Amino acid sequence: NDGVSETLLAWRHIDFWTSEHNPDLNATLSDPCTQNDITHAEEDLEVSFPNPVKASFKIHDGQETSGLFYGFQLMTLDQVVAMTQAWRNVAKNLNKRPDQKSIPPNAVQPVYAHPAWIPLITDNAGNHIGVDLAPGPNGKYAQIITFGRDFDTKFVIAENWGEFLLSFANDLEAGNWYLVDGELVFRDKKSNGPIQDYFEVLKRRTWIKYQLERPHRD
Amino acid sequence: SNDGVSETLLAWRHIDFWTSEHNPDLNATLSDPCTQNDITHAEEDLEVSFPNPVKASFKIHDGQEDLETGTSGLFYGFQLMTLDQVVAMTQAWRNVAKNLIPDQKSIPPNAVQPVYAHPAWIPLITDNAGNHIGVDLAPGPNGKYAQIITFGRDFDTKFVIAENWGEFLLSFANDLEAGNWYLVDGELVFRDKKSNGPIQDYFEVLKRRTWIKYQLE
Repeated sequence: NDGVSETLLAWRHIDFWTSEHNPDLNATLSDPCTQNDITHAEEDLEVSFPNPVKASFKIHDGQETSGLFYGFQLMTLDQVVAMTQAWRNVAKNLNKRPDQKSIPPNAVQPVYAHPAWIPLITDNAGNHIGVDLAPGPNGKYAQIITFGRDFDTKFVIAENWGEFLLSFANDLEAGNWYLVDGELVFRDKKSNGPIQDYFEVLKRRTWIKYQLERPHRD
Repeated sequence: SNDGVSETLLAWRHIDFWTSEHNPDLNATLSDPCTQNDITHAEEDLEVSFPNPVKASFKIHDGQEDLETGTSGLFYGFQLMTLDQVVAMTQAWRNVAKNLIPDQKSIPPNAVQPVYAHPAWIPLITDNAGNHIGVDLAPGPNGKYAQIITFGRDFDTKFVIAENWGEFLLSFANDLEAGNWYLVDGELVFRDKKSNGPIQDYFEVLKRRTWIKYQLE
């Protein structure tokens, strides 16, 4: 019940999909990490990666570069370590010295940077999707969040990495894509909709899901 | 390796020896160890992984209790909680957090989440009045995982009082060894010996020490 199953299922689809519809993108999916690579990374960052994340890394060590997630790049373990230390530097500088918010409220710490936010995806422009290993009081450990330069408001986009990868997989399978050989971008197929930034899609989905759930209290 | 396990083992030696010499009645309240099963069961209940030094401490004493008044707590009146009490109280605070009180703050700033209650604040000590010392498994951006904090009903401002449970237990041990106490075998209370200090609430001592340490660190 950690999301490992989803991680594996998701990668099957994503692997098969890219090979069929975008071999060029498939070609960028790296070989697995070894357990040593992971132990080394865990020791460097003084952190324990969630099971589904470890699972994902043992399938592909990121990408080697048009990014897989509708333009956003799956980070290599080395990139994860480098960027995590980058964010850790930011958090220290901030210690000494734009309202930070969270959807759902109190799910994610209301801060610009946290040492326990491990980035796994990048827009190569300062923004990330990653795992939250230090949730707010109404958050969940190893929930998947957006954070970064332009993420003054953070979003919980999935309960775990597995469910994130799967919802991406389901978008591919549902035909919610346009090619621009080309660059992969999101469009909602059922609505006959325009091209949209995938972060905007994830944000709207989080926002909607939050709202449909508010009624329930118990 | 650098988690405070050493310090936990060392501390409990000085604390076991001290109580036996200066307050056998208090020594008598220190429970037998937990088994690994007790701990695994607790970890499974709370869906949480206890830090190493905490596990170590539990495998020396499962808190304190006595049938015979109420329990005179080890930490200058504050009671070391049994694993059962830890599980029960953690679930109690988890209920509070779900149901959710002035501005919540942290010393050092941003070391502790600025909230009244968090599911990952595991209480280990109680004043039996709503307040705790415990482990923070979800620190703020300038905090440290498994740092030791004050929280509870009267702790709108939270304090990081140690880097880990080991260092906490040891600094308590050092207070005992420095003669910073007074018996009222009666009830154990804090006083600073080296200066001829008054009787003080131990929470007030820890708060002042944290505040001072924060300044010119």
